[PDB]
Amino acid sequence: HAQGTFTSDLSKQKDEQRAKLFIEWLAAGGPSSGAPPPS
Ligand SMILES: *C(=O)CC[C@H](NC(=O)CC[C@H](NC(=O)CCCCCCCCCCCCCCC)C(=O)O)C(=O)O
Repeated sequence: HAQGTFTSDLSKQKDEQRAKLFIEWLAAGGPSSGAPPPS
């Protein structure tokens, strides 16, 4: 539905930011960094 397009895009926008924070956390060390992951 119209929502299907938007909710999926809006989550893609957010999911992307969430994933990018996870990548920046992996770059920081991942479990090695010491900081919990963005979760
Ligand atoms: C971005 O585009 C918008 C996305 C947004 N969706 C969410 O925020 C979904 C979050 C939701 N989690 C929570 O809201 C946190 C609370 C979860 C509570 C779970 C309760 C489970 C048991 C309930 C039993 C009820 C029994 C009957 C009572 C009469 C999630 O993870 O989905 C949006 O706006 O859609």
